[PDB]
Amino acid sequence: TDFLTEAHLDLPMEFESIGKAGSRLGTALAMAVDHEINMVSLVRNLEEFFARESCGWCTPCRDGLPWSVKILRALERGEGQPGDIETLEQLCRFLGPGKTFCAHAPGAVEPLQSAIKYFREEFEAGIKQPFSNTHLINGIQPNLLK
Amino acid sequence: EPAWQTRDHLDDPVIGELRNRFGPDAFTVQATRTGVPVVWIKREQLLEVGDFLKKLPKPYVMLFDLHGMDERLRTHREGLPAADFSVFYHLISIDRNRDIMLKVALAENDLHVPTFTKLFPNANWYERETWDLFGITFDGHPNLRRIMMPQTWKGHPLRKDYPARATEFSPFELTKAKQDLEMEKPEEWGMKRGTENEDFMFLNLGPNHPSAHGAFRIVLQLDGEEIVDCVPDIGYHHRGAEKMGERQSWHSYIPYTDRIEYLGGCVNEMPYVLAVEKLAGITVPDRVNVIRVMLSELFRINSHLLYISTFIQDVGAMTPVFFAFTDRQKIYDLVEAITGFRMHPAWFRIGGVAHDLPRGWDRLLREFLDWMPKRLASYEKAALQNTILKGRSQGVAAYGAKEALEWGTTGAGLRATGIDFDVRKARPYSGYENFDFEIPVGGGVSDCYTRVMLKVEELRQSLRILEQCLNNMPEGPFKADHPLTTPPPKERTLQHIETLITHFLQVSWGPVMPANESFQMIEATKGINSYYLTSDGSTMSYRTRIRTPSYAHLQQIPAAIRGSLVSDLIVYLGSIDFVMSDVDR
Amino acid sequence: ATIHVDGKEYEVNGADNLLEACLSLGLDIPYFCWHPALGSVGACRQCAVKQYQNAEDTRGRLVMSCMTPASDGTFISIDDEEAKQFRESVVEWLMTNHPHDCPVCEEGGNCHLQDMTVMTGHSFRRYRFTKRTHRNQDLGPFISHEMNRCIACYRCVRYYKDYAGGTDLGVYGAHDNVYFGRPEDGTLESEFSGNLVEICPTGVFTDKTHSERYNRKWDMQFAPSICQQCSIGCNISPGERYGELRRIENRYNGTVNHYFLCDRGRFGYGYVNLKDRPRQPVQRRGDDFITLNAEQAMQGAADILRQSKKVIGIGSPRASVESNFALRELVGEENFYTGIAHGEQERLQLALKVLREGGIYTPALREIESYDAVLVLGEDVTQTGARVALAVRQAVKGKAREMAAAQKVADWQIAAILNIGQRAKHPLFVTNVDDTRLDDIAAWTYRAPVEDQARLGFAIAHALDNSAPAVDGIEPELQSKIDVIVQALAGAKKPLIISGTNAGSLEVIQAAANVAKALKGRGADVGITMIARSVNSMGLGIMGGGSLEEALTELETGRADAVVVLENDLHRHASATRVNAALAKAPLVMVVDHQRTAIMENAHLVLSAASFAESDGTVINNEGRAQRFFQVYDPAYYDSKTVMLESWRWLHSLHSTLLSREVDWTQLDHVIDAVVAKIPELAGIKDAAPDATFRIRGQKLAREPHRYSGRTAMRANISVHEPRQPQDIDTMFTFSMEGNNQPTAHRSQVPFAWAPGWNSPQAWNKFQDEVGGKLRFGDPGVRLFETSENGLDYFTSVPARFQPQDGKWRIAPYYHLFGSDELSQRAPVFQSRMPQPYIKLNPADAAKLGVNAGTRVSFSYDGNTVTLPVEIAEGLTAGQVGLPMGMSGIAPVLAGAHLEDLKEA
Ligand code: SF4
Ligand code: SF4
Ligand code: SF4
Ligand code: SF4
Ligand code: FES
Ligand SMILES: [Ca+2]
Repeated sequence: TDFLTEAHLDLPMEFESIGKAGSRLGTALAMAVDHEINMVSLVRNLEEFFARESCGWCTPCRDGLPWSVKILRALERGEGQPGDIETLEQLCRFLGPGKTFCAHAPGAVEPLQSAIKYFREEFEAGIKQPFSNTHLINGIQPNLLK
Repeated sequence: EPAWQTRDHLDDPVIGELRNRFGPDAFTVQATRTGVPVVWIKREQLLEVGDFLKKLPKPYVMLFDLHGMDERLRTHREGLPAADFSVFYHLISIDRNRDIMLKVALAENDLHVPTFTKLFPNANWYERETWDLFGITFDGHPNLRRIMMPQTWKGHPLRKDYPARATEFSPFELTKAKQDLEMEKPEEWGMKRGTENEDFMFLNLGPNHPSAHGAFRIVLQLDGEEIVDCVPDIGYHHRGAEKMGERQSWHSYIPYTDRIEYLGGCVNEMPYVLAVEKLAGITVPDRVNVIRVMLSELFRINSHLLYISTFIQDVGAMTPVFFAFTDRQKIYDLVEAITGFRMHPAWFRIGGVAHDLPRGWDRLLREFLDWMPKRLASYEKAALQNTILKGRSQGVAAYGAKEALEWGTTGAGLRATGIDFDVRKARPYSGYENFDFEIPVGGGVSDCYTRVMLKVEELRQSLRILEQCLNNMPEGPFKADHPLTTPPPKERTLQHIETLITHFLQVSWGPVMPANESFQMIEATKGINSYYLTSDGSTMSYRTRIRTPSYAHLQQIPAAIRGSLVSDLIVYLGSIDFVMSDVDR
Repeated sequence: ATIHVDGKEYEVNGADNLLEACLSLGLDIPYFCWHPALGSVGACRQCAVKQYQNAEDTRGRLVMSCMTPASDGTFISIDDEEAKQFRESVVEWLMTNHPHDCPVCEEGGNCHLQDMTVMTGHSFRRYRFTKRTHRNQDLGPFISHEMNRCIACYRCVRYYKDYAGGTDLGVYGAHDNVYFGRPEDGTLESEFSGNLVEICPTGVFTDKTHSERYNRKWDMQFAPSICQQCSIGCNISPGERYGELRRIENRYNGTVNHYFLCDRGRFGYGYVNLKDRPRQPVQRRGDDFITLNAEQAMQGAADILRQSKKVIGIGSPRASVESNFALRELVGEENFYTGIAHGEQERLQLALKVLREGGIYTPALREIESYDAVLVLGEDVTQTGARVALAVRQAVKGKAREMAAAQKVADWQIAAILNIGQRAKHPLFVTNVDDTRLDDIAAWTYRAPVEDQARLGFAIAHALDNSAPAVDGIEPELQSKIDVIVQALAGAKKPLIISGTNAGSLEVIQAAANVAKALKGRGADVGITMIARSVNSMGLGIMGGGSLEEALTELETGRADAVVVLENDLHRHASATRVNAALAKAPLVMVVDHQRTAIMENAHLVLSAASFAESDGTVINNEGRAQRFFQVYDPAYYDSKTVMLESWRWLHSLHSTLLSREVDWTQLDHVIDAVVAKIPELAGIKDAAPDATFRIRGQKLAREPHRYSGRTAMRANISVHEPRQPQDIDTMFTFSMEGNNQPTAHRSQVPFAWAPGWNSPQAWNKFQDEVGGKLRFGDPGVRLFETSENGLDYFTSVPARFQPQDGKWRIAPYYHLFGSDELSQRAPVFQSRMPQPYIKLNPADAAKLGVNAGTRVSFSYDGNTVTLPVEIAEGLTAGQVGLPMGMSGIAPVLAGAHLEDLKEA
């Protein structure tokens, strides 16, 4: 389910009440994350659980949850690069209800988009090195993309 | 809106004029990527439409192109009239800076089109070539014979059911054709007065030549030294370039585009890759345009140097050819450093160029730019201001604007008549708007000497373009960021699987151009060159049409030489700036 | 129905899914997990299109086109930006873990994944992390395994388990660590494991036989041909390079063998590339086997035939219609003998009589899949006609398909089909001397001697209709099983009786005919299928002639002093001693053959004939459909001294040289006209394919693709001068690039499938009118005979029970898919897949002789003692002994024969 802030704490636990709040009621067994626990590591652990316990039938969840897990691993170590958060948004948009075979993956990337929406400043702090996907090959001049 | 977008051009004034004249149901407008309004006209109304376009308030004065198309194997013909064959007529209005493409549909049993020579006199060779290569008969043609193949040739080679490869060489055919040469009647060629004045001497000027323009034959009839009739026999340099265009992929055809005008090189590459980029939807970056303009101007300078040296040698001075070939060696040093080859670099690609510029090219460009103008002034003072050369050149084989328009003459010969029509200014391509250069024009008479001086001025303006390019260098990619850029950049091919897959399919099966029709017109070294490409949605061209200016100039050869001398004929041949590969292709 | 694709109106079938409807119209949609034959599961998430609720909708909804039915008035968009972005993203996710393997991968240039990566426009990589790797299993000598290239599209498991009915290929692990293969190292036991090289969109399953001598698809010279390894006649595309046959691809035929071949017909082609084949004519003078060219060989052969008193000709069922007919013209129809034995010819002629005179419609191989009950009498279908066994599996799963269709589930929802159809399946009753490979799905399997199998069929026919002759001596529980079979066959809408000549019993064929007649008399839509042995067995039966025993008696008595053996080794249909003695007595033996056989040592002249890869001709399959196979390559293009002509060409020029004393290398259409003039029952073979003057808008049909490479360098080591392009005067094809292979060409013989952007075997979608249907402009091939109006009568000859006599052992045929067809045993890659020759014994008989399993015992047949190791067969009956038909020393004529002196060695 989606993460919520203190402004959403004063809101009754129903189905329709959480329906327009940008989250789900779920099993109604909430868990509170304090200031000491960084949300980057928490979302990394959540996506690692959702990736290692996915069923692996359909392509977007099966081959995109490891990509998000590796992006969050890079953001944990400060090895983030420009083009990671946008990759997370594109994966979440392409993992919605019916975009995958079932609803396990929309529930998997509900915490990711929630932590993006509410705690984007904690994810941008992991981006430190510029985007270097290729390595220099001696004898071939690279195509300087603009 | 992209410049490569498929357009129907229904807002053009010519479509409205045709609708108001012939009615709204007399023709069918085709939406293509050629950039010109393509109008399918019924066969019976072809002469009426030609006359109506010829008599407009701003008329279509030049027949740019005229050829055929075998449409039997074409599958994607949505919105098109039913045609086994078609004949297309590309007409240009200079006053409007516009052009139209009429298309006549035919049937496999009745391949008979009315002749176009009564409207545009330069249609004679085009219709002879269409009959030779497609079997399309033009009723009313004065002399409809084969022009690329010998008269004893079976079949029409540009048809789809013709084997493109070489047949087996047989010595019996060689002996039979040698017998034809030895026993080679001044009546079958359209000649008249077969020595009726008892002085009408016949000579053969070709086909073998001690000159770099190629091999071709003219049969000269003279009253003493005066030319009374001349029948040029061409096709001694036919290479099946268009039939090869149907047999190579979109990427592996670029070396064949190189050898169309072999003094041009990258200039010949340019309209082909621009037309394929129109088919692919590729908008190349500005650095690619800058690089291609640089190499086109370098090859233009190289070709102009060869032309000026060859003309000066034809007049009789034999030192400037040595000096101009030393300058050509300097240009070849720069081109060898950039591309790796001298004359046929095959360096342009679909969506860019083959490699980036090597580290140090600007030093060679600076050396050439310092070396060139002093040598040009030396050439002028040593040979081009000689009064003997002026007497050999001035007032020799002259024509005005009307004769240049009616024969499709383009380039220096067109602009020597005062018609300020250059493609780099009228229809700017490949970022020629960013360079400050002038277009030299004549006073109204196109002599040999006027054409040579205009080519000298064009060389000077190309040097100015090179200086402006060396001063201002943009930085960026040498290839486009399009999925259809062929081939992809090499390092990403060597270390990325998607790029490797795209490279693997593009260099083996070929890039797949979606089914459309494209047309690119550029200013060549020798005039106006154009590539007209039809894709059937495959990895090879369904049709490759190459319009070259030397074809029109050699068609204008008999019209401006009647009543002149044989030495005047040699000077005229030397002052056209033609090659036989351009004519025959 | 009516669909709106990007504003354009299209008319499609309402029962079809949207992906197959859009692919049928020529629209390009990327897809991996969907196959026309395997149904749909929606794994790869690649076929996304944006569907709109009404005519004026902006947002739409992204939907999967392989799940979306093509209902009336369905508004969709393919080329809008959202759907293209999603499909590019799916391709990008597939490309994250894909190895950098395209240069060293056998699927390069033939890869569905490459085509769909290029089609989606995805060429820029932004993935910088590690890629998962997998260890490679060993799948045997046919299929090479490489699991790094997998995209987890689940087509292999779907085909191999649901379609092919295999048991040793599965998916393991979870998430992105899914592994497709066997639980351990071993050979893939399915007889249709070779179709994985076309079902798999990637390079996980590759042809190992092709991988040994590999070339790309653009370099291959293809021709449309018919597989020569059994009587089914599956259409194939043999492709060659540098003068050797390289690959056998599946050629789509919507009537016979649409997407699938069997392993024998895909990997048994290696006999063509054998180096012991005759390449030039050889004459034996004294003991010197000197070498001639064509003209002097024809002249000397014509002379030595001219001063002979009688010339006989022994044809073969391996040879085509034209070659056997040319031999028949050469020797006269009185002196022409078929190369098969008397019993084999009797069974073959009875099967032909049932097919073309029984009044029961024999079904096409595609049409077998739409039958409701199958009774197989005596025929080991998986080992002799394997593709018919695959179609029988499909017909058995038809009950689950019908049960799903009764509960509002379409035929492409194969997951829901298997959910509704848990274990219920159509009745299949197979009967054999032992257990078959159809027993895992068969409703019943009857292991009995062929007399008892025939009696079972006769009892079934009598219980279905009392006019059939009754059987006395049926045990009561066996009678209850007869009643069960009768109740299953009577309730079926379309029953199907399948038999053949491989059982070695005429009575099984008679019993199957009577069951088919009894089911016809009740009003059912019964069909009958008959499996023959060789590629042109039905054609040789239609042509007719004497048996091999008559030819051997003619040679042994001395009435014939000249024998012409056409493509026959003569040991598979008669004993070796008798054939060798007859050929030694004959002073002139002339063998027209393309495989080095044992009778060439006694031969005086050997005419180096051409195989199917180097020859044209017509063959009649087991259903009576005439099919034309074309030459793949010119043998003399690379080796100029090779004189390897067609068998009909050799025999026609020999007849011309014998008559008028000059050589006449004729044209194939002339021989076709001669067949349809002399033989009116073969008059339909003219319509099998158009003649050599057939053109597509003036041009011929290209054998090789547009990007055929190396043409100025492939023969440069022999001479730098390029040779002649080989001229094809026989067919409508050319040995060159310069031809036509357009998918919309008005033609039926397609040499290979290629479309711009579709380099995979999925270009057959472009070459079909609708996907998964027929080939556009009709499937190739024509049935020779129609269904007769009046049928046959009931065969009253009910055989007696099998009584095991002491000292005599009844030989029970145990056919093998790798080892029974002779040319397939010649292939070197089949010598590791074939089993060792084991003689099969009952446990009671093994106890009687006191021999255990694996012991070598010797038996003498025709005065020759041969030893084999014993394998114990529980399913066999007492008094019989199992032998592998077709192997070296064990001729298939031994089936149904007694065996003497069975003792331990
Ligand atoms: S989204 Fe569901 S069906 Fe798809 S792979 Fe993930 S867990 Fe399996
Ligand atoms: S399976 Fe296809 S994409 Fe993968 S390595 Fe082979 S050719 Fe390349
Ligand atoms: S091995 Fe091939 S067929 Fe099987 S899931 Fe992987 S890609 Fe698909
Ligand atoms: S079933 Fe018979 S004809 Fe078909 S591929 Fe197998 S061996 Fe060949
Ligand atoms: S083809 Fe539809 S999701 Fe695979
Ligand atoms: Ca042939």
